[PDB]
Amino acid sequence: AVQQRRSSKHRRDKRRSHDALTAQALSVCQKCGKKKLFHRVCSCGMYGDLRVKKAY
Amino acid sequence: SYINKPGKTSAWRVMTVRQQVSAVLAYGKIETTLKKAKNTQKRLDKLITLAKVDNFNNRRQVKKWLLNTNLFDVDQLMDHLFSKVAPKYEKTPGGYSRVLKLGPRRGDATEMAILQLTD
Amino acid sequence: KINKQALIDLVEQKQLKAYVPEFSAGDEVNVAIKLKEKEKVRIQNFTGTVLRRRGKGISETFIVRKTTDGIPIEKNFQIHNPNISIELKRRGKVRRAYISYMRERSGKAAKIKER
Amino acid sequence: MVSFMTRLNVADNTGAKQVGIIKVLGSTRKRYAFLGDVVVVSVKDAIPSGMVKKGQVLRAVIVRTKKGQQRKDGTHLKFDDNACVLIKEDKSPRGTRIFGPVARELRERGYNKILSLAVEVV
Amino acid sequence: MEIRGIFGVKVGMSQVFTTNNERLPITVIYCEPNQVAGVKTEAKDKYSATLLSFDTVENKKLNKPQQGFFEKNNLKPTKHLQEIRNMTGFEMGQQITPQNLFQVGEYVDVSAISKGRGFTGAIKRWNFKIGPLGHGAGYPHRFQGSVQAGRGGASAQRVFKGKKMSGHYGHEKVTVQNLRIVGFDEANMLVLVSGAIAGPEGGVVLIRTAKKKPGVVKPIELAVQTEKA
RNA sequence: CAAGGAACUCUGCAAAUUAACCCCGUAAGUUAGCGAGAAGGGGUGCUUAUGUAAAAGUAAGCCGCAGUGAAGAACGAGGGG
RNA sequence: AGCGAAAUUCCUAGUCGGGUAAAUUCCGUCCCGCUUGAAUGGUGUAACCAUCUCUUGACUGUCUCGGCUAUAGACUCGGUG
RNA sequence: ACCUCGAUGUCGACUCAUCUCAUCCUCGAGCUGAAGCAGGUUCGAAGGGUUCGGCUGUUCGCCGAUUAAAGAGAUACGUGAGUUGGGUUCAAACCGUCGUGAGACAGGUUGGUCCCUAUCUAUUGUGCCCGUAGGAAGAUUGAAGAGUGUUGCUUCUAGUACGAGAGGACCGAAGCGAGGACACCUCUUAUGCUCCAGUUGUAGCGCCAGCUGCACCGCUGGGUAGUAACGUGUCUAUUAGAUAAACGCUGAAAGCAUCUAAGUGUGAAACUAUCUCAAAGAUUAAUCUUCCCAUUUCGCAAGAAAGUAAGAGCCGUCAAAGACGAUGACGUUGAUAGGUUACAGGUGUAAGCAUAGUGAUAUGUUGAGCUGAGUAAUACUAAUUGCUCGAGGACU
Repeated sequence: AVQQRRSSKHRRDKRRSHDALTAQALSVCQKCGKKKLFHRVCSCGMYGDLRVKKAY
Repeated sequence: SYINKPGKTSAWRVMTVRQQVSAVLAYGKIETTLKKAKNTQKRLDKLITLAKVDNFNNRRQVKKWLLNTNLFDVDQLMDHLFSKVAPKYEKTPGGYSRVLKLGPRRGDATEMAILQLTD
Repeated sequence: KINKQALIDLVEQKQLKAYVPEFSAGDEVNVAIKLKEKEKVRIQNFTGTVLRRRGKGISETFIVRKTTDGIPIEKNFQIHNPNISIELKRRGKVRRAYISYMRERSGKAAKIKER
Repeated sequence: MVSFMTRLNVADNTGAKQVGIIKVLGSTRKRYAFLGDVVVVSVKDAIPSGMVKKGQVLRAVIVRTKKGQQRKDGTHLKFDDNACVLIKEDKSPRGTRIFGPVARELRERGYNKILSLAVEVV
Repeated sequence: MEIRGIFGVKVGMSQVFTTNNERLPITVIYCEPNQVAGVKTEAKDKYSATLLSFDTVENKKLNKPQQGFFEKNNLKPTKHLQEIRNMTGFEMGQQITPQNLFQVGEYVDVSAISKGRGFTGAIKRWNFKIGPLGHGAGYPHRFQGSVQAGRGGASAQRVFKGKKMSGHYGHEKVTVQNLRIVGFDEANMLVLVSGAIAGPEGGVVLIRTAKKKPGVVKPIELAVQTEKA
């Protein structure tokens, strides 16, 4: 249960190709003027109308 | 398993649950995992809904949920709670609280959720 | 869609002994046992104590013991079961709702008829 | 679900007490026995007042099973004990003093010598 | 053919006692009188088949293509739309009761996708034997044993295509056949069957007419509880 | 892990049965020190009263399905070499 | 002498018996023992054995026969790597 | 001794096996020194099947037991990056031997340390990028496949035939199996680590009480949701087509006859279909139909701004799904999960209270309490108030 050769860069990156990625959630923030990822708190301490969190 | 980690097990979880429910009593606010915040919240709602018969058996049982704190005790939290908190919540059909989605950890980049509730 | 599961009981309503004599899973009962080898319902009674008893409907079941010829007779029946006529005769007593001990215990140990 | 190298009583007086399967005859990998099944069995327990020596091998049918077996009707028939009785190559048993009333899910498979040799069948 | 089919929901499993004083396997299945959606001749779309519309719902709770054609054919919007070949004699948009498709004691076959078991072992997928414990087997005490296919450039040195190997277990459409129909309640849109039936509660299960004993319609009365007072 | 019970094997390795106390008892051999926890068994909780300074222990009552109430304790027996 | 098919007997799956439903191993017997063989002593020896090894009581997931609960992973994240 | 010694795991065991049929048995047939019965002989004939227990590393061997059989060969005496290691194969000790002796002994006596992290390929399951040629939506289809395609018994049939006498049919019917396999939990198990109960003492909880840890989760026993078989159901049919052997018919040669030559058939567990699944990336890209869709105006003509409305995605509430992917549900226009409720359900009368006993408890309060998961309702909380893509048929 071992490797025999080393590889060539292109096939490495091909394995890595459909090892692709995906992005963040996204919503808007106007209770404090940002754009948070969807279904979270915003940058400001608020998760919608009220500051559900402290300043920092 | 090589005499290393036992990790997470139901007794550890339930001990943490009892401790942090005692905590939120002391505070009314916890910054935990949702997977744990909501999980606690079911038993929390149970206790809330059941706390308001306000009897000595209620005392003897809610005894089974607390310890010594930096802030409160059994005798202090229990009493204050019984005195003032319950009826303002006696009229709604469950869902007493909110777990709300903060940002994730720094220590592990894991999604911290805040468990709280306001009258 | 609308899954109610009351329908279970709604259809069970057609084979249900309406009187369902109560007892304990340690209660001494008897039953008239229909005997139709190919003919002529007779009655062999298999008295004895109920051993276990679970109730949820037609899947109500229970066990009864006898001890004859140094031979223990342990037969499970369905509580709701046609050709089964039930009589509770003398009530036993145990504060545990599933036990096994008397299947292997000697005499002179009968519990009191429940006062 | 009764198979080889499982010893049980000799539930019929012939002069033996204990007996173990040596083979469950007939169907290959049937590998089980149930009430009404006849198999060949070696006796290791015998008295001189009977007619058998320990080590003989003959054919017996299991009448009782600590595991029990379900009635056709559904009354979940069971026993506390696994008993077997020896027959002489036919539904005539080799033992005759009936120790407890014998099973009833065998009658159709014959054995009615025994089912008659008892004031009741259980 | 005359393939009588029906869509139900696995809404109970119990036991019942019948004539000849014998226990009957009981599978409770919720089945409303459904409505075919489309019928095609062996010459219309080149095969004689019928798709049926079932689980009738509100209009705007489904794709607008699907609801659009529901109203294009002007039939009841049923979230489910499933076809079977061999039968087209069911007039366009025919809300139908199955007491006409099925009688109370005959045989049918019951297609129901089974328990989705997730990934499986072969000892339960292909249902093999577990290893022994003594004499040393180590951690590999539960393995495929010999799977050598070829040694040397003249045996095989490869692996069998199509080979039985574990994977996601259960959870594909399968049928249980020769199960007797037991009884109906169109008032409750419900039915009883015998058997031991693949699939969970809540799912819709298809039932065709039996492939072995459809010409076998045989009742033995359900014995009610005898003594009552 | 129900149900057996070693069928496994080259083979009971494993694995389990065993264990504490009080008390009973133990074969043959044997060279007479043993064997011998040989073999093989019973009681065991509490309330009372009694036991004495302490208790082994007694009797009565009580209670359980059951009381080294969980920790922790030898598993035999024979054969030959 | 002795013991003898043996920790050492080709024949040999010698013999007889036990053991064994049924036993190329075993125990006891019988001995033309290929070269057994009395100071590498013979031939036994009570005990005893992390000694061999036979039978055999409990005991058993060793087994049939397959499987359930809890976690350690493995699996996911994120890092380190 | 070819060819690897700058290195080829080779015996047996177990497993997976599989494969050739010169087939044991299960299908048929043919012929008989084939009364029946039981045979023999010969073939078609691999669909499937063909056991266990003891003796020895050891299959082979023997045995004891049979059953439709316990078939024979083949794969590095297949099969250790599949497992042991029993032994012949470690040094180690000894015995019969031999050597003069150390030593050697297909002579024995006692045992003596199995590395792997998968690069690929194969192959399983399956996710995605793109295709399938306006977009979105379903429905298909079946190129090409896969399987299952085993059997015994009870009863009649019928002591009937046959034979003679015993004995004992041919054929078919029905059942019952075994096994063996897909499934299911009502049973029944076992599990059911946040259901419940007794529950020891020790450290806790100012004291009784009443509960906690800790000890397997202390022990013990139940037990819901569920899990899982040892549980139960189904399944083993039936059919057509092609037929093998085989039997034909007509009818030759060879005035005949001759199943062949032409003509016409019949005939096997084997074959094709009948059953199931799965399938059009089947680039073979197929098909049916559904919805949507055309907002002045640039380009070797597409849109320079209206970019779906058809839908899809992301986010989430999630579960039957689930390694994850993903499949599914739906997201406030919401019942998705939870909570709230009511019940189920089982643990099986709670605490506390008063009575009694001296108390170990009983008493009645009490089917009481309780209830991880069920059921079914309640917008009470969270399922976001969002963003992203997503229209103009270019061309036959």
